[PDB]
Amino acid sequence: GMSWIKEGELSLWERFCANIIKAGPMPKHIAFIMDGNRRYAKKCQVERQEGHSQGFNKLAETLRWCLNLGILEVTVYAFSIENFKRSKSEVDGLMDLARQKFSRLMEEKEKLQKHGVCIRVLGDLHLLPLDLQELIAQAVQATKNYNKCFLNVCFAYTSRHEISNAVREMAWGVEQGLLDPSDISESLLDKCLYTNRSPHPDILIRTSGEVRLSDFLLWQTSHSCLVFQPVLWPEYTFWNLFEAILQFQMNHSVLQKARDMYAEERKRQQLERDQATVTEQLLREGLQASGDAQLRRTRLHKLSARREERVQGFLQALELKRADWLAR
Amino acid sequence: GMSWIKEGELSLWERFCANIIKAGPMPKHIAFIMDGNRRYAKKCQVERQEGHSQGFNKLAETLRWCLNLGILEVTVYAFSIENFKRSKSEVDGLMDLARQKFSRLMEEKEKLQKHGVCIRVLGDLHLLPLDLQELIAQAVQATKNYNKCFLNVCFAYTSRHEISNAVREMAWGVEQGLLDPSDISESLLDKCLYTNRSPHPDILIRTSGEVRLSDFLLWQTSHSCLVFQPVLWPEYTFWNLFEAILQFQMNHSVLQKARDMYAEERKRQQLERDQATVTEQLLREGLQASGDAQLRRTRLHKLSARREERVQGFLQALELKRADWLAR
Amino acid sequence: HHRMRWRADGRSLEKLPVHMGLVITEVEQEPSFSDIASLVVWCMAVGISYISVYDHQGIFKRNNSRLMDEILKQQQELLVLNCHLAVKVLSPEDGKADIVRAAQDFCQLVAQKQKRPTDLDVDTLASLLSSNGCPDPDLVLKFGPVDTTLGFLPWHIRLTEIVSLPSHLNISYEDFFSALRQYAACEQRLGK
Amino acid sequence: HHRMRWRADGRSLEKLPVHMGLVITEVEQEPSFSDIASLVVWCMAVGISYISVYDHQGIFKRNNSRLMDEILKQQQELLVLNCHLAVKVLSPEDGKADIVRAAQDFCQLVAQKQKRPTDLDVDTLASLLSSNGCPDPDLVLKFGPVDTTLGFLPWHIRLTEIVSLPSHLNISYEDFFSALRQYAACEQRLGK
Ligand SMILES: CC(C)=CCC/C(C)=C\CC/C(C)=C/CSP(=O)(O)OP(=O)(O)O
Ligand SMILES: CC(C)=CCC/C(C)=C\CC/C(C)=C/CSP(=O)(O)OP(=O)(O)O
Ligand SMILES: C=C(C)CCOP(=O)(O)OP(=O)(O)O
Ligand SMILES: C=C(C)CCOP(=O)(O)OP(=O)(O)O
Ligand SMILES: [Mg+2]
Ligand SMILES: [Mg+2]
Repeated sequence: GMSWIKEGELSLWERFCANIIKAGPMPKHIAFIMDGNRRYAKKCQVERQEGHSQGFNKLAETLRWCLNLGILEVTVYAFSIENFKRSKSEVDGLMDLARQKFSRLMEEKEKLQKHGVCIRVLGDLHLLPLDLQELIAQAVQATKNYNKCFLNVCFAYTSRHEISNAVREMAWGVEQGLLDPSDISESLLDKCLYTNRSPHPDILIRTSGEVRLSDFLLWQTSHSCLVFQPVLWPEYTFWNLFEAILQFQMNHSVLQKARDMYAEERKRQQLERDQATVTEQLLREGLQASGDAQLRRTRLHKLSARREERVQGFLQALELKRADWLAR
Repeated sequence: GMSWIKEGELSLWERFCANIIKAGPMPKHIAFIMDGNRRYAKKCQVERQEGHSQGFNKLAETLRWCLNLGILEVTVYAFSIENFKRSKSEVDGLMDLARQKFSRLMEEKEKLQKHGVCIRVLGDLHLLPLDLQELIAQAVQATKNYNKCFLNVCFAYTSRHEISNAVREMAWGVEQGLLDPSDISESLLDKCLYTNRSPHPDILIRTSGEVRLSDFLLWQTSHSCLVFQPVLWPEYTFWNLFEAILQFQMNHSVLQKARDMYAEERKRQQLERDQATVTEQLLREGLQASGDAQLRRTRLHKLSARREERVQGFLQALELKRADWLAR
Repeated sequence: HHRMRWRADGRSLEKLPVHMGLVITEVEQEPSFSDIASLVVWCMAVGISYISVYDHQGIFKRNNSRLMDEILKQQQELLVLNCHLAVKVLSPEDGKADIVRAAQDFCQLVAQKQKRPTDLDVDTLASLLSSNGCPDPDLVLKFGPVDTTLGFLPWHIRLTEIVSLPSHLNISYEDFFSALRQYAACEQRLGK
Repeated sequence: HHRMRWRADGRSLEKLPVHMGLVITEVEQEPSFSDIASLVVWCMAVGISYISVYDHQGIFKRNNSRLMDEILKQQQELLVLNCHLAVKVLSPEDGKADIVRAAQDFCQLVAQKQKRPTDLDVDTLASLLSSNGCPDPDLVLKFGPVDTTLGFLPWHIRLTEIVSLPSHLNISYEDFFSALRQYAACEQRLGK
């Protein structure tokens, strides 16, 4: 009955305050752990399903706020593998509610082509009802090639499972001769998670007031600004999001410094580890550690170029296996 | 009868042309292989000794030209160990001529304190007549602490002997526990030659027209501009020196580029060789090549600081042994 | 004496963290080893079994002994392998880099035909993720103005409660203990 | 045929270098391996026993085989271990750095109490200065506009005659042979 986004324009104060923060560093990607749907239903004295139903309305409301603020990529936590342990009523109800919107998204296609909405559902989707997986794939398949903005729905997802699958993909590449165990790198692992196409979130917003990540983007939100707001998700307001963007701008200087240093340190550490591997090979086989042959320097340039070859080739097969989803 | 320098001012054209080249890169140190004294005597139909005697007059003339051009450090080849194989007449004559000037230099002291002339005789002086060594030391001892300009007389010198002595000084430091064999470096060797106080010559001028270094500053003149002029030394003119400074200015761009690259390459090569030594020690003794302990980085900083300690301490004893010349 | 009072304080809380995480985001100046050590012994007294110290620069990992010495100082004044076990000083590579290590090991056992990629279960990786003899942290105290974990054991903070204090410099027991009350009242529904 | 003519050319010269040194100072562009190789075989034909190739960047040491291949090409067309012996490609560290090596060795034998510092004679170091099976160069051909040895075997050029040609690119036999006449007329008095 309701599509995935709303057309509401910003208000005077909302547009004025927006123009103000937009002068500073804005987040390119915000992540949301939509928590509090059930607690909100109790205070409102409404059925649990209606709480979750309102939660979706808010997700569409919040997405438009993001687009109005220029935040073009949004990742959300919609269903956890853990949530499979709730009552059948609630779990079936959440599946039903998913089937309704994913079907309406296809009915409201072309409107998705209108705004370049790339819907990407991320998770261990093989645990979902077969019907729901086909709807998901159908949606994901049509909204692919769209690039005006990006929404990542995390249905039946846990970060540990995403990390472990990404490890499996790397061991698979070793099993097929596409990878050697030495090639497994933090960067390589990054290109194996479900979020391989999405940059690491700038902000991580959890509502309800819980101060835990509940197994969500643990790898990705390492240097993300963690915003924990007491508001129950179905009551989220533009100003709640505003405050979150504020907390990001406050720390952005030090956050970005720490990010660059981690990256610069990581590169130095590998270059030292690589030079040692080249040194261990050159110390053996007789040879000379340096000299003018620049033998270590030439051997290093090859090891890197051959490193990418196996890795870049492996990534092509992973994506081909990924794009092998004629399940639509 | 003649002192070691003359008071002649520059001429109009000489001073004009001088002001012109002085706009460009000037050499800080010029080296002279005063060749052709004997051939010049034959053409002039004069005794060999008079040729050498004129040669000294020219050395005083040329030194003033250097001072007039701002070139403050001059090294000259005056007597080679090889020249000990000439006739006794000529060899004794050269010693006599040396004894005369070195004695007159002390008689014309204070005039040496006037212009801050630091006379430094460099060579294997233990091969000279005992009288001549005392005159040399006496001269060298008085003109020390003088810094307005520097003249290095190479009497009874060969570069191979200077290099070998410098090696001996380093093996001596090993024998006394002042050095380890691993510390022996190109820089360390530089601080062990007789020219340890003198920068590497910018120009190397040999007269007579021979195109050979005849065992002179081989180590030092590696990246020096080699000027070979046909003029016989006792006929050297200001313009001869001018032309030599011209040849230097022509190549100075590429000469200095090559010098800096050799230096930058030498440093990189050691840093690679040192990192390998630190890696070989860290690969052994279990440990970890990198990590966050920055253990390799800390171990490297110590190896360098301890490297200088042994080297810088060794240099103090070499100079004390050197300054132990109460032979004056 | 005072040991029993601190033990009673921890016993009264509805819940105590078995593994404590001290994350210092402050980088304006060098950390205060005394204030750090003072927190550590507090954890030991109230009854926290494991305490992990973390900073993004690795300053603690560098100056490990300076901390352990400071710990033993407070540990005796007004309070060996006894603390080296529970106290573990960490750095950024104890997280993502260690996860990479575990992949490199399993990719190798897979390549050795000893294990199959299909056997890289979540629980399997966890065991392979240097479980050692430490459980997953349940309470992290984030000291600083930065609002980030700065890469503290990302695999293990999956359900950790993250409490923030403005600075660790000149920290007070009441400040540290008020954090423990907060965790004690925190509700974990485990997705149910 | 032409081999005998080149052998006669070298035989007629009053003197021939036993060891030839080819120093390229030119660095505006990559050296011409053909022109280099063409000089080398000329040396072999006129009767030069050893030929050493040197550049400050070490380009030749890097692309050794590219030269040796080019040599063998000319060496057969219009003319193994046969050239690898006489032809030695050098770099800056074959000089001062090698002298440092020799010191490091003797300092070690001194430290081993096997040798005494007082035994570091000039002739002793020379033997220790990688004499190998090569005599000291007696004729160096300096190709380029720079007027410097750029650090070519400083210990060994003590009495070497240094002749300069403006470029090695498109070099000609008459240019190369006119240099040999110059050396042939050069007078070495050996300080007497
Ligand atoms: C993507 C799509 C079409 C639908 C899914 C998105 C919607 C509408 C709801 C998410 C369902 C869940 C598990 C929300 C967690 S809140 P909670 O259950 O933890 O409430 P509580 O924290 O217990 O108060
Ligand atoms: C320092 C001092 C007070 C005196 C010494 C300086 C003087 C006056 C002469 C140097 C003596 C020699 C050996 C000159 C070499 S020229 P040569 O003998 O090679 O002549 P040639 O090349 O054979 O024509
Ligand atoms: C879809 C979502 C947001 C799952 C995580 O929220 P939870 O409510 O399950 O996290 P807990 O508070 O139960 O630990
Ligand atoms: C004092 C000097 C200048 C000795 C070197 O000149 P030589 O005249 O001895 O060099 P050769 O030409 O004899 O080789
Ligand atoms: Mg919840
Ligand atoms: Mg001579």
